[PDB]
Amino acid sequence: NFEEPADAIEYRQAAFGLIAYNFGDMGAMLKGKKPFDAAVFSTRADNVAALSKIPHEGFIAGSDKGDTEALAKIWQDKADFDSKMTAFQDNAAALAVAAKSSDQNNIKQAFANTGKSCKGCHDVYKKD
Amino acid sequence: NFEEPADAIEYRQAAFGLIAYNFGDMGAMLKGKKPFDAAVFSTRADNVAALSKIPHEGFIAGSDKGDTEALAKIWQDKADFDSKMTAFQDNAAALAVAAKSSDQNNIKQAFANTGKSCKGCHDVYKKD
Ligand code: HEC
Ligand code: HEC
Repeated sequence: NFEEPADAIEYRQAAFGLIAYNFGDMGAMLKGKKPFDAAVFSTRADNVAALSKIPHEGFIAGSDKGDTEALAKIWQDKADFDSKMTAFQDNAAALAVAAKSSDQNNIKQAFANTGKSCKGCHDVYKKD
Repeated sequence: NFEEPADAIEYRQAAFGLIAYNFGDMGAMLKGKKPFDAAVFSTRADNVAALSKIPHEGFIAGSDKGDTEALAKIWQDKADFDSKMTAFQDNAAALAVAAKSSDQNNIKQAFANTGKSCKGCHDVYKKD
């Protein structure tokens, strides 16, 4: 669906920026930079779960040229990248579910598992 | 949560782009420009309904200044802006519901209802 590679790059970048902003606000609440607010937290978790469904589509074959932080490795090992992306989506969905209840230990664990998705994928598939 | 006002503008622009990509795909399928897949159409409608809740947060005071197509009018008439935005969130949700059926007439009308809200807002609050 992308007319040029730049548009696929822009799409996936835009989605991850949105993900980072919303995910970071949950982080702030759990790290103690701001008080935990259950209502805002659940909006952020819902946002991350919905946004997680977006960027995969932008990783079109060979779009490692130009203004992208995606590595060529993505398309060398695309099944592994896809496995990570699916796990991330599933993690984000579990965080959204956890945010609908009061149990803080369950939220905190769900958040950690989702955060590990980010780091694990970036380590292998994103420029430093 | 924006570190600088440019960030708020980039956030809302990024969201609108994602909305446009998904809504545009849906309209291509309704207008004969690419093959129709009801499952894809539905999940795009769910993307739009989730995304529709994202850009409002970026419309912070003073962010008519910067690299933006938002008009100063937004902040004079923010009640009206917010009424249009919530109505958009509502109509995007309604399109997502319609997309769970095979009632093509109802889907076409839901899609038009959502399109009208894009235009209605842009006509008042976005630069030409
Ligand atoms: C692979 C399965 C990934 C997962 C899971 C997550 N990210 Fe990521 N992200 C990935 C790549 C390959 C890229 C580069 C995209 C490009 O074309 O440049 C990114 C990029 C980001 C960015 C920067 C976006 C931008 O403005 O250019 C951010 C802020 C980011 N990613 C954050 C992020 C977070 C917080 C995640 C977990 C909640 C996360 N990503 C997961 C690959 C993958
Ligand atoms: C007001 C309540 C709006 C509704 C409803 C919709 N949009 Fe809009 N949009 C609006 C403004 C004020 C702006 C300018 C943002 C800025 O800071 O420049 C926009 C912008 C867009 C864009 C351009 C994004 C970019 O890359 O800069 C697109 C593609 C866009 N809007 C599309 C869009 C669609 C398809 C909508 C309905 C499904 C829709 N918007 C609704 C205000 C509002």
